[PDB]
Amino acid sequence: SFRFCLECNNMLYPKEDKENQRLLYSCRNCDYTELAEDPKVYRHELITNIGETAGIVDDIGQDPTLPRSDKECPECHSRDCVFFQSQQRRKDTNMTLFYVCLNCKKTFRDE
Amino acid sequence: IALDIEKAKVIQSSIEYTTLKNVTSATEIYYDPDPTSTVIEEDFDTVEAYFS
Amino acid sequence: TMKEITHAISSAKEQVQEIIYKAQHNELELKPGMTLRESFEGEVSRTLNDARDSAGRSAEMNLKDLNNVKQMVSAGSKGSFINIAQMSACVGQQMVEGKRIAFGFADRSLPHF
Ligand SMILES: [Zn+2]
Ligand SMILES: [Zn+2]
Repeated sequence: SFRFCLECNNMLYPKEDKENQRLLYSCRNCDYTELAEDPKVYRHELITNIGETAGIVDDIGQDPTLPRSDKECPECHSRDCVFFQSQQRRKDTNMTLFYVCLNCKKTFRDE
Repeated sequence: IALDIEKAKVIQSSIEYTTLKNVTSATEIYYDPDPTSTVIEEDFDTVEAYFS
Repeated sequence: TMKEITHAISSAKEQVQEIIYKAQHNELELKPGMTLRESFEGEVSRTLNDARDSAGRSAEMNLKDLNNVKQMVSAGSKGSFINIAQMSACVGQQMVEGKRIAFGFADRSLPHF
C-alpha cells in the first residue's frame, strides 16, 4: 500500500536523508514530507495466491446456476451450502472447492 | 548410467537449466541505515550470529 | 449383454467420480511434464475411452455368426469394430480439438447444467 499527499493528493515517493539517516515519504510536487512508519519500500511476489479467494460477493447465494451441497458449516452448522472452484483462471490453478453458507455467507474449505 | 536410475537422475539434474527466478519466491527492499545491525527482528538473531 | 454394457458404463462413471473427488481434494498424482488440470483431463479421457472399448468388445463378442454386420466386418468389405460399438453399445466421448467439450457458457457447457 502507498500513501497520498495530504495537501495536493499526489503520490508520496520515499526519500532518504543523508544527514539524518531516515526514510521519509515526500511529494515531488511540493515541500510536504511525512515520516515513514515501516522500511518495506517494495515487495514483489513471483508466485502469488491473491485473487484466489478474493473473488467473493455477498449475494452469491442468490445465483440459481450454482450447485448446492450439504456440507457442514464450521460456524453456524447449517445443512445447506453453495460451492464453486477457484476464481483465479491461470493454468497452474488448483481444483479445490470453496463453500459458502446460506446464513453466515463465509468462505471455507474442506481440508 | 543407462541401467541405473540414481545416476540417470543425477545426469538429468546436471543437464536441466535452473535459474534464480525458479527457486525464488518473493523479493523485498528494506531500509536499514546500520551496516552492522538491522531493524528486522526475525532475521536479527541470524545476522548478529553471522557478524559475531 | 445390455446389462453387462450398462454395468461397465456405470462402473466407469463411478471411477470418473472418484477421480474428480481425488482431484478436488489434492490427492491426485501429477503426470510429469503436465499440469494438474491437464493430467486430470487426460486420465478422465483415458477412463472413458477404455469404457467405450470394453462395452464395444462385449457387444461384438455377443454377436452370432449369422449376424449380417458381423459377416460384413469379418469379410473386410465394409465396417469395423468401432461401427459395431457405436451402433449397439455406446457412442462414447465427443472430442473437439483433441479435448472434451469446452465451457462455452460461464463455467458450463450448456444452460441445462
Ligand atoms: Zn504534495
Ligand atoms: Zn454458516
